[PDB]
Amino acid sequence: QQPGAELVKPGASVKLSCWINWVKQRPGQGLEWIGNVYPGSSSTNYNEKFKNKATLTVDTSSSTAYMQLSSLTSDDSAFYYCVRPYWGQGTLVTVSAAKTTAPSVYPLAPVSSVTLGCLVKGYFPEPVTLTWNSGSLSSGVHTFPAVLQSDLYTLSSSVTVTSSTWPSQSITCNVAHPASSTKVDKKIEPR
Amino acid sequence: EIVMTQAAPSVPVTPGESVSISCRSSKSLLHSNGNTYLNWFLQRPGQSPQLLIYRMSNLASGVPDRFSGSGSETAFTLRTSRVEAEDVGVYYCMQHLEYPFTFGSGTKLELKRADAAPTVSIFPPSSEQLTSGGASVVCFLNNFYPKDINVKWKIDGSERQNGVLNSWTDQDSKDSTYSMSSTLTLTKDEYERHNSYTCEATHKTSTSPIVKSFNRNE
Repeated sequence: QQPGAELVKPGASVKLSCWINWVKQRPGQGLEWIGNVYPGSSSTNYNEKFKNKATLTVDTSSSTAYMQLSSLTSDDSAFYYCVRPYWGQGTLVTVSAAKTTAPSVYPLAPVSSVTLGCLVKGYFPEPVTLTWNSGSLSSGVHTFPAVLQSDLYTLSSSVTVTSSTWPSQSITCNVAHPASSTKVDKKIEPR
Repeated sequence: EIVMTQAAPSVPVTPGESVSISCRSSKSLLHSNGNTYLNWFLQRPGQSPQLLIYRMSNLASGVPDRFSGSGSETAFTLRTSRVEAEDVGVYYCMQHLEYPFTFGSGTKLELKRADAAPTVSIFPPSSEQLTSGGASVVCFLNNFYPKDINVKWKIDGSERQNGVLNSWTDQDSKDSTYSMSSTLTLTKDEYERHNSYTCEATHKTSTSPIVKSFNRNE
């Protein structure tokens, strides 16, 4: 288990938490093995390219592995996963000077099936997690990649169900924004 | 360090058909201990990779017996028999024989299915966004195939091209279709000075567009 996001300023450093391997992946790209550490004897092993970037210093008291990134650049913005072959959830590091902003979350109601949506606008940094009815509704859901506009992200999601079951059987869009520790559960209501 | 190569960045396949993703290492991954240290992973949009095969040919626990890896000491082949929509994603090969471990470039599996026209839905700004002075009009073009699609917005009969944000999903793991969202953002001041708002989708499946509109005064 690792945190969802970390908005580190350019030049600043960041201490990320978790045989503990570490993999880097820039959104939309492939993966790079950064290095395997060993809590048993604090036996850290680095990839040359990162040897000077990260430090796999563990912790017996917390019983958690760590990796630190010093003086970050937008080239460091990426997903960092800490795998044991147990893959962690990864932390999305966003090396930017911009500040955190929680999303506004708006219900998208219309006007044999019906389509409702959720618009998540004006947040920074990424990511956001979106589910419908806390995950109970998954079959007719589409979630669109966020698009960066004026230093802010906007995302949307649609869900389609049998027309006779809405609004009779409630539908709520759940959005979590890790960077701001905020969540919004917006019920879709008839206009 | 060892260089892992996957000649194909993508490979199509008919649902229910077999396919093979090839990969190669610049060095032999067959360790004297008799084990060929090569892994295979599948990565789905927004999900951490997941092992499918380990030690060159061992099927991972929980993994269906449809996947299996074979290959010499430097040439590997992942085969998927009777592919399912659920298999779309990007497949990687990895060597962990020597440090530093290295990955192939990934081969995206693309399912080829029957063409389908998009279902278009248009949504006016919510009352909440309007209270805050913004006015986003959203149009969803869902479950179409092939991937290419064009959207055109009109306001009071005139085409509008600025203020539009478009986003596409990766291929659907349930039905192998694509979907696209198009959002026209105006300020409330402007949104309140026009009446007609129109979303037009033009897709391969037809030379006639699918049009959805609403009138703010309707």
